[PDB]
Amino acid sequence: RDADTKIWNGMVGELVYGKADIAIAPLTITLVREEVIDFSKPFMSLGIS
Amino acid sequence: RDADTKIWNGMVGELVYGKADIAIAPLTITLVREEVIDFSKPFMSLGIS
Amino acid sequence: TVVVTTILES
Ligand SMILES: NS(=O)(=O)c1cc2c(cc1Cl)N[C@H]([C@H]1C[C@H]3C=C[C@@H]1C3)NS2(=O)=O
Repeated sequence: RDADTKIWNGMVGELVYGKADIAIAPLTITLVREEVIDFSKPFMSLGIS
Repeated sequence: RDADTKIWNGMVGELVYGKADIAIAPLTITLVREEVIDFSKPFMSLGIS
Repeated sequence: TVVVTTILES
């Protein structure tokens, strides 16, 4: 989320604003992303390291 | 899901049949369960050990 | 009032 313009940048923004039909990508399932778009079940598991 | 009678039995069978509103339980996410009921994102990561 | 079905597994 951009600083006070409330615009998603990057791949998430391409999903929200209609640019992309799907994002098969290393995109983390996060709450703020979950509110705007749809995630399937996690294909891979990871941690901040 | 029963092979002979094609009915779901268990906690999932209780959810399909309307007796129970939700299942906050240790229930594994699988394909056949996902077809008949809807799961959240998984809360626990487990594997064969 | 919501029915939370569950199983007894430790
Ligand atoms: N070992 S891993 O991180 O490559 C990995 C991680 C995961 C896999 C499969 C692999 Cl190979 N599948 C699971 C999936 C099975 C069901 C439970 C969660 C999704 C749907 N997601 S996961 O738990 O995120």
